[PDB]
Order: sequence, then structure tokens, then C-alpha cells
Amino acid sequence: NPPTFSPALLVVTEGDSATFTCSFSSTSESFVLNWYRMSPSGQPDKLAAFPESRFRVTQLPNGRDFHMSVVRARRDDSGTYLCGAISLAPKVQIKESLRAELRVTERRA
Amino acid sequence: LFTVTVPKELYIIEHGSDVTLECNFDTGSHVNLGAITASLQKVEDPHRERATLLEEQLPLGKASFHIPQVQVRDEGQYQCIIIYGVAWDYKYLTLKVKA
Ligand SMILES: [Mg+2]
Repeated sequence: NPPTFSPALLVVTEGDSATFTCSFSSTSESFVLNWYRMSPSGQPDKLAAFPESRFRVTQLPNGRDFHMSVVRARRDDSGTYLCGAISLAPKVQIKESLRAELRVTERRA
Repeated sequence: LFTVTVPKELYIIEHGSDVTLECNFDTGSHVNLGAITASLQKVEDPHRERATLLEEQLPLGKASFHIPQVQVRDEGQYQCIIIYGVAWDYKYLTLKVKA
């Protein structure tokens, strides 16, 4: 029930869109779903969220899957990403997905 | 986007001294909250658990958590979590306890 986040390794060409999929569902809580990039030091930087730009988050028809996309990937977008949910029970806690890697490759001449 | 930042991510405190751990939050509208929750959650942790929110500093845009007389058990990583309506964000803080 932590969200899942796939693929674990996403490789695109610079200039193309890069799309991860986050999966999560709560029958008992609202809360917004967040998309993060992890810094060198390991701090999560909030990129976008649903429901709340270079980054786009959209809800697919089945209700529990979300596309999280870098709309036009740049070389410097390569890095570590995850999605997180929050719950209040039994205490306040972030539930981070497993972390996935984006690699943006140089487009040929 | 509602965001949380940590201007100081590492606290190094002498054993048995107090510490105030902090993270800031950024919003573009007057801070309407009693809509704000903040919590400091120890990663490793189990509860009487210890760090208490100082509510009076929320209008300054800070979530401050005080721990008295830190012990070996207080050492480790924490998530600073701030909720605003249904929006939220968090950062990691580390507390190290010297002798
Ligand atoms: Mg290039």
C-alpha cells in the first residue's frame, strides 16, 4: 500500500517526454499524491502533485494509476525520482514508493 | 505548490542538552491556518515520542520541534512533515548526539 512507481529505470532521449506511472489508492483518506526528485544529499524536492510547467501529473481512467511526466526531458533531469503518499494512521507518516531512475540521453546530430 | 524547506539539515547536540529542530514552509497567501498540521517523525522509530511542536512559531512560516535533554535514542533521521489542507510536503533532518 505504499505507492508503486515504474519503471524502475526509465531512459529517454533529450527533448522527448519521460513518463513514470504512480499507483496508489486509499479508501479512507483524500490526500493529494506527490511527485519527487531526490537531491544529492537525499532530500526530496517536490515537483508536482495531484490534484494541486515542466512537470505534469494526470489521473488515468482506472482511478489508481497516475502518469507523472517530464514534458520535455533535459540532460540535467537525469536522476532519482519517487512518488509519495501521506496517511494519518496510526500516526502521520510519508509512504515513499521505491525509487526509480531517469536517464536522459544525448540526441544525435 | 505548497513546499517545505530545511535551511539546516544537520543538528549536532551535546548529550543531555535541548534542541529545536525546524523546517520552513512556503505559501503565497496569508497563512490561513488552523488548517496546518506539522509533525516531526523519527525514521528509525514507538511512542511517547518526544519532539514537541511549538505552535506559536507557525505564523513565522516555521515548524519548530523541541526536544529536551537529548538522549542517545534521539539520534537519527527525522521527517519534517507539514500538511496544509490536503496539500503537503516534507524534508529530512538529522540529529547527532555528541558526548
Ligand atoms: Mg544535449
